[PDB]
Amino acid sequence: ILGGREAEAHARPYMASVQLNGAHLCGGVLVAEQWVLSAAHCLEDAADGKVQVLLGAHSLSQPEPSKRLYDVLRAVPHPDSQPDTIDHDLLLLQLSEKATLGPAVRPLPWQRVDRDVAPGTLCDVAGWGIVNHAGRRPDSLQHVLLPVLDRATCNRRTHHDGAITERLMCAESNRRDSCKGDSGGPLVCGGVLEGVVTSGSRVCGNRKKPGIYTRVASYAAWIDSVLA
Ligand SMILES: NC(=O)c1cc2cc(OCc3cccc(C(=O)O)c3)ccc2[nH]1
Repeated sequence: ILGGREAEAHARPYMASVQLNGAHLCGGVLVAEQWVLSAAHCLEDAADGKVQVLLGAHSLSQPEPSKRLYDVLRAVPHPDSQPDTIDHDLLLLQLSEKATLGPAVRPLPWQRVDRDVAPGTLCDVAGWGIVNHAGRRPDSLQHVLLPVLDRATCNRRTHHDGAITERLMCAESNRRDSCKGDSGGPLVCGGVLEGVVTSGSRVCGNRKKPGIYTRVASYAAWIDSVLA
């Protein structure tokens, strides 16, 4: 997260760290007792490498009573995801067992009605992604409040030049933004998950290149299908 602040420890009990070989790789969001939603490009070239999900965390390195590392039974990328596109960039991770729920570990309600979030709505994005251009990685969860940007402005030639489909949404990226390592994490509006940070390479904190998030409401039937 660029231009954000350290999050209040355990105030976002749905926040997951998707890990590869014991290091943070991507964000994720607990959407059911046994399921974490993240981004499909996080899984790219990770074959053989061990994927785990850390729940109940604030610090990535320090012991916390609520922290628990879960192994992954199944990793299910969206079938239409492709390495060279930002489309259908979702991944469902089935934990090895149902997560132990409590005040620091709880699934987040997610949007099932396929209607756009209104432009200007203030949404929250959290993650352990880089915090500066040098690539500094924070030990503790960071977050930033970002206003939703209307799709037509986001699609302008100077911005994302038509790449923003009805299945995607944008948020302002003026000095405050998601970045590398935040991919897969949640965009929460009014206490409901609305988007998942995309995982394609993009500049961070440049107002001319808004943040891109996959609209979960646009994938409600796929999420249901995988869990069933
Ligand atoms: N969600 C975002 O805003 C955002 C994602 C993102 C990803 C970025 O490169 C991640 C990457 C991809 C492939 C290989 C490596 C490697 O390890 O060599 C690293 C850079 C800026 C970024 N911004």
